[PDB]
Amino acid sequence: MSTFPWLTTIILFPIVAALAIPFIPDPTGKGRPIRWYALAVGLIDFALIVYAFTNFYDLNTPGMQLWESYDWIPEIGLRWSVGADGLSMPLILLTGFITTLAILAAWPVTLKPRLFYFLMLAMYGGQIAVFAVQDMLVFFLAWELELIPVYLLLAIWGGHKRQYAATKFILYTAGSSLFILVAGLAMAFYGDTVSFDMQTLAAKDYALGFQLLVYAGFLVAYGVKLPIVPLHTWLPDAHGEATAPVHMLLAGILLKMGGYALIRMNVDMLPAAHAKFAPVLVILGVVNIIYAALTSYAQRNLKRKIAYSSISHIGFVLIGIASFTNLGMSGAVLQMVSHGLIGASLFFLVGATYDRTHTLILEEMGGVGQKMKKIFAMFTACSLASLALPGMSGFVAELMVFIGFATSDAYSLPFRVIVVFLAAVGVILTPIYLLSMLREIFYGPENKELVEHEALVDAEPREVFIIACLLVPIIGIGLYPKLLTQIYDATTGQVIARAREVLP
Amino acid sequence: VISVKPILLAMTPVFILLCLFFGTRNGFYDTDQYHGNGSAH
Amino acid sequence: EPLYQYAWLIPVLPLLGALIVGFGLIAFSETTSKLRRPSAIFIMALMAIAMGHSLTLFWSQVQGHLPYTQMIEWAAAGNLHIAMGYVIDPLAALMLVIVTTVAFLVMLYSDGYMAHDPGYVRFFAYLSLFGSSMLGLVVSPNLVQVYIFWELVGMCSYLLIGFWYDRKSAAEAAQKAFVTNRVGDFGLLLGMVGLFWATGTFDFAGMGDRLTELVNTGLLSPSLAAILAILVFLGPVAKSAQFPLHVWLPDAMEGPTPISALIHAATMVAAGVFLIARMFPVFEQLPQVMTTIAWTGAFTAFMGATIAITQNDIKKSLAYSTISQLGYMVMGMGVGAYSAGLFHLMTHAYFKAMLFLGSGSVIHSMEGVVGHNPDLAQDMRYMGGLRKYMPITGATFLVGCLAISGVPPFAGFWSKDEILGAVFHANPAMWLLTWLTAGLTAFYMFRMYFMTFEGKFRNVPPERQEHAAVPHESPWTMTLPLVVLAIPSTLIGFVGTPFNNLFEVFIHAPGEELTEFLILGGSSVGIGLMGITVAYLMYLKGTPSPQAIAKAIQPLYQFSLHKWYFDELYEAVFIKGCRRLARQVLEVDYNVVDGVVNLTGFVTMVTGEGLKYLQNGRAQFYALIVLLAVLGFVIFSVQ
Amino acid sequence: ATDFNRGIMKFDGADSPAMIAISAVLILGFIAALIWWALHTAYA
Ligand SMILES: CCCCCCCCCCCCCCCC(=O)OC[C@H](CO[C@@H]1O[C@H](CS(=O)(=O)O)[C@@H](O)[C@H](O)[C@H]1O)OC(=O)CCCCCCCCCCCCCCC
Ligand SMILES: CCCCCCCCCCCCCCCC(=O)OC[C@H](COP(=O)(O)OC[C@@H](O)CO)OC(=O)CCCCCCCCCCCCCCC
Ligand SMILES: CC1=C(/C=C/C(C)=C/C=C/C(C)=C/C=C/C=C(C)/C=C/C=C(C)/C=C/C2=C(C)CCCC2(C)C)C(C)(C)CCC1
Ligand SMILES: CC1=C(/C=C/C(C)=C/C=C/C(C)=C/C=C\C=C(C)\C=C\C=C(C)\C=C\C2=C(C)CCCC2(C)C)C(C)(C)CCC1
Ligand SMILES: CCCCCCCCCCCCO[C@@H]1O[C@H](CO)[C@@H](O[C@H]2O[C@H](CO)[C@@H](O)[C@H](O)[C@H]2O)[C@H](O)[C@H]1O
Repeated sequence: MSTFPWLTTIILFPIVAALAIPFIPDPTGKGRPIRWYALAVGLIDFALIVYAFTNFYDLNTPGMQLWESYDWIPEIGLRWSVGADGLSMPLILLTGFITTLAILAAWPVTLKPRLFYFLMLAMYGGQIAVFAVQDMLVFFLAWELELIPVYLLLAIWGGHKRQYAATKFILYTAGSSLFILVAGLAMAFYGDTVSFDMQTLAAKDYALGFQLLVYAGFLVAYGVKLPIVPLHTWLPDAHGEATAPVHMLLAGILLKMGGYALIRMNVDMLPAAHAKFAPVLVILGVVNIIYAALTSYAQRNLKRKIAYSSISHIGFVLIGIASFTNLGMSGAVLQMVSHGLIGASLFFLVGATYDRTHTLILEEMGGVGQKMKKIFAMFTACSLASLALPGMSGFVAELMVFIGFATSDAYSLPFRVIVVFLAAVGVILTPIYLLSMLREIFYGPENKELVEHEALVDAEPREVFIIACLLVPIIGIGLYPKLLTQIYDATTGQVIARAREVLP
Repeated sequence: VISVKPILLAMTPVFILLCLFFGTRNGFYDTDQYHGNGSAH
Repeated sequence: EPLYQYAWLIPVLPLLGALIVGFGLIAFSETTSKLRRPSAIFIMALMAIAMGHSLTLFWSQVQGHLPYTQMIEWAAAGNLHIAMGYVIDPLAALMLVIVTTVAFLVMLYSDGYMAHDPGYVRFFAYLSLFGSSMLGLVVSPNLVQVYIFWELVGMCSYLLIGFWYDRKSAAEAAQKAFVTNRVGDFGLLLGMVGLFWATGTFDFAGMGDRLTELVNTGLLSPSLAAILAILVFLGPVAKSAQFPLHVWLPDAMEGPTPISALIHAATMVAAGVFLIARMFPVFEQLPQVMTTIAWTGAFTAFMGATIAITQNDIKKSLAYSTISQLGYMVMGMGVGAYSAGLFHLMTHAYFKAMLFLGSGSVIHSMEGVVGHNPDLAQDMRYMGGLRKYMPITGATFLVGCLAISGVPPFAGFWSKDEILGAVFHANPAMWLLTWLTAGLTAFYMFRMYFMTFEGKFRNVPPERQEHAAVPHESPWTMTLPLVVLAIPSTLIGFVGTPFNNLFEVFIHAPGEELTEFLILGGSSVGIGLMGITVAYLMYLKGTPSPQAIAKAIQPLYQFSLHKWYFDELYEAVFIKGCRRLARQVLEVDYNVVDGVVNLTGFVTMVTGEGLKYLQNGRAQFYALIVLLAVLGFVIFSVQ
Repeated sequence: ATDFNRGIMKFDGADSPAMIAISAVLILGFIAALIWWALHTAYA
């Protein structure tokens, strides 16, 4: 061990192992020792994640665990302070799981495999660095750590409008991490201490007016990363023009930071401004759901339709954040894990059927399900998981968000009536698009103009293995939610009890 | 309430060994049926 | 007793049949698809264990044994505590034995139905998944579990209608069925969430009386409780195909016929009536909710009985018949006749399952003659004289027509008679309507029987396009469930007679529990024989031929033939409107918001493609700028 | 814009600037109305 630096090893071991990528011998050029080395590093890091979790993480402790705090730069208060909370540990486990599955799903790449698996391991160490660190300047560092890796994963591999997508992504995310640094420096220079630690910054007492400004800066910075529909248009370009492993860890994990940090430094740090801004967050989550379901329906592209569905499923996260109950916050964390699994399965399957059919337009690709039957089966199962089907993890989080919002007596009664009415029309709208695209992509008679040009080969055993590894925790959490809720029910119980002290 | 830790500790070496096994079980992208390089363009 | 402690194994054991076989069908797909008969034996064996656990629980409920409940905590919070589990009520065990027997006979039927089909094993995996989800639906104690297994049953309904995914009509019908059931699940979820908000129990008997504690106090105005109850009722509107949301069930006949027996006429579609029976503690206090439930059921019965007359398809007319009978059940549950509505539910799912199994054997013997085309093999105007070719199908269809017509002492006279007797004592304006549609029901059902099983063959003249030229008999696997279902279609109507009503003692409403019966039982049987003799004169004996009558009321014939123009209406307002709204919101997203983003990126590019001209190559201009800067900084540094 | 006018979503005059402007003011005005209403109707 419990004195071993665990989260420092978890963060830095994929980066240090990615520095050994150009020294791996590979005479054939296609990059098979590089993909096996990256899969080995991903599996070893996930094994160390689950070993630290099952030994040195206590499920009944609301405070920070696995705590390390090394002294980086004492002049400015820069410390390497890492820690595993209840808001962090499901996302750390999900990051390890989805990044290992994305490295395994990244196996058809042969364009620049050394650079590809270097960037994927440098995202593996750097995604966990967002959920793990407890210093605000290191939070800004780990937040901006995905600027150049996602740029090069977007711009070299995947898509025809990939350069504009990568450009808009990197400029938009840099202009939002601007506000990350501004709000962190503002709330760390408040009062007569320059402690940059996130617990000490949550322990301060900021006046209102300062809290509203820091919440506005954090809200811009997280409403870009979490897709909030005025600030969401980086996502359909940056996700409709990405390869399937990059899209897997791009909307399975990178949308969850910014949504993890909506709890960490907007609810747990500025509750007096959260109590002022929470009706706006509830309405913006409702508009996320309905708006992105409608734009999912109108998309004739496949990847942009699934990208807009990924925008739609975080509105329940927003409603669960801005509802002041334990079940609402628990359903918000449950949605940011369940949508990670469900979405990553959908992006992998969309990339698989694009690697087979060589087209993204729903007006092509007619009776494709006659030839790839396993891709049809897995795609129907994961699309059903997206529809909030019970027995799968997408329904439980949405039901908990609905119940935890409607029972929240902090809001008025017509507000709760209008919101849970409007949040429930996405229950209609998600089967509409996600079954019209199934009807248009896999069903019907076989498109003979397509099968003459492309080899419609069925799924590999590796792809069936990846979708089964994604669907096992989906069904296992939708059948028994206290597998996951028991990881974070203490800390969220610490958060809501800290955030209900402001409401009248 | 059952604990997630023995379930996760019993399912992760199976996950690691089956990842290492199902890496060696691909039959479309390593053949000439796949006209691509892994990038989606 | 270990059978009451392990009753949760009644839904779990078919799910394992969906879990094993499905995992055999996605991993070893080259092996399991050749394992047709062992997979069928495995699935039927697991459901035969379930039918025999449910039989023993049902007979233990008949002989006493006050209702059992084992709950578990499912989703926990501070003070909310969503709970799951199972309950063995009289109604729960009755629905258990209904679902298990009908699913077992439907799988034994599908053994012979899907024999000449490549999708044999996937069909049985789907049937075990549906058996699991429905057997978990009928034992459900909470309202949150009659959303969980409710929506799982809707899922496997979508999976089974789109079974032949190579067809386009089956695809659109499966998507329409899932979305149209989801229009009711929106509203079931709304009323469920609002009833946990108002009451806070997720329990039928809990929000039965805590709603009374609320609404008798100043809290929770009765208009809000009526809104919550009508929202809850919107689920059974979609699932049982009531008046607005009925348009999915006739399209749902584009799947196979064993599922249109089981999931679309017997078991799933009679689960909104099960939800009304379970929420009867909440519905019993609100008279406006009961009145709109009863009038929705009466108008659904009238609409289905009207549309079922002119349908030339053997399965579309049977789908409109089960829409009409579920309207009868919903109207019976709306006038406070709990036991009569559930008795008509038990009376149904036994002849309508048998009617659809006979329809499937008719379609299977026609597919060997006129071909595998569904528009030819299912048209009743090409069938004619099937009885001398199919004797046992004709017998087990003639019973079933007699059962739903309410003429003999068969099961179907006592149930509809009990419903109409409790409707006449409560509302005489709708008794006349539903008695006229009982006459219409006997008319269209014996029109079906006389167009299918009387006369001679009367094929399609110009084409066949590929055992033939004569209807053979369907095998023993497709005729033995017909004869087994013929026994409750005749005999178990006697358990709900007005003298010695064992059903009203077994299945009574929760909480507090002749000289007119022969008059109503003369009236319903008289309108049944009048409908039968009109069908016999029109479709078997000539002279009121159904082309002169169809030209005398030709506007009404085109109204009933085009199924009241509902789907076209739903293609005018709702489908085209949702596509137009989606296209407009996407145009707003791609143009306006991306215009702000690209305009931010553009007006920072033309200020530097136009700020570089400040540096123009002239050194003397640069020194002029330096000296102007010196002057300006002195001038601005001194005030 | 022309890539959205194909197949199911095919309406004449959908990507016209007048229709985009009226749908923009309708959608974003209901956004601003819902946000102002949430700040006014809901308390905390
Ligand atoms: C909410 C606040 C968050 C941010 C706050 C800080 C702002 C940061 C400003 C940084 C921008 C300056 C860099 C220069 C830009 C440039 O050169 O153009 C680059 C491209 C155009 O060139 C394109 O570039 C592509 C490639 S390229 O280099 O030519 O490779 C090429 O293919 C393509 O044809 C070409 O058109 O344009 C862009 O993509 C710029 C997008 C950056 C967006 C900045 C934030 C905008 C916030 C808007 C909020 C909207 C909400 C309102 C809704 C009602
Ligand atoms: C007690 C607790 C410990 C055990 C708990 C876990 C039990 C798992 C038992 C099932 C795994 C065995 C699979 C045999 C499978 C096997 O042996 O090979 C099966 C088969 C072998 O390859 P083939 O080349 O023969 O494929 C057939 C070809 O003809 C088709 O192209 O591969 C497949 O077809 C794809 C199968 C995908 C199946 C996915 C794997 C199962 C998912 C595992 C989920 C783990 C999630 C972990 C999350 C943390
Ligand atoms: C007739 C009647 C019936 C009923 C039926 C039902 C079934 C109906 C329902 C219906 C429902 C189904 C309703 C719903 C509605 C919803 C609406 C109301 C919507 C709204 C929406 C909003 C308006 C949105 C907004 C959005 C857009 C606009 C864009 C994007 C953004 C936003 C978010 C803004 C019964 C049986 C009782 C009997 C008697 C009669
Ligand atoms: C890692 C991670 C962790 C953990 C998890 C675990 C805990 C899981 C559980 C699990 C459980 C303990 C299990 C139970 C159950 C299972 C199920 C039961 C399965 C099923 C499967 C099926 C059988 C499938 C099938 C197939 C597929 C493969 C595809 C498609 C088609 C089909 C559907 C046919 C957490 C927490 C953070 C979350 C996230 C992730
Ligand atoms: C030790 C303290 C100092 C740390 C310094 C950091 C740099 C570490 C040493 C890098 C230099 C040695 O670099 C070594 O030679 C060359 C560089 O020409 C590269 O060698 C490479 O050659 C070609 C590509 O050019 C590849 O096909 C081959 O697989 C790879 O080995 C590798 O990088 C490494 O094999």
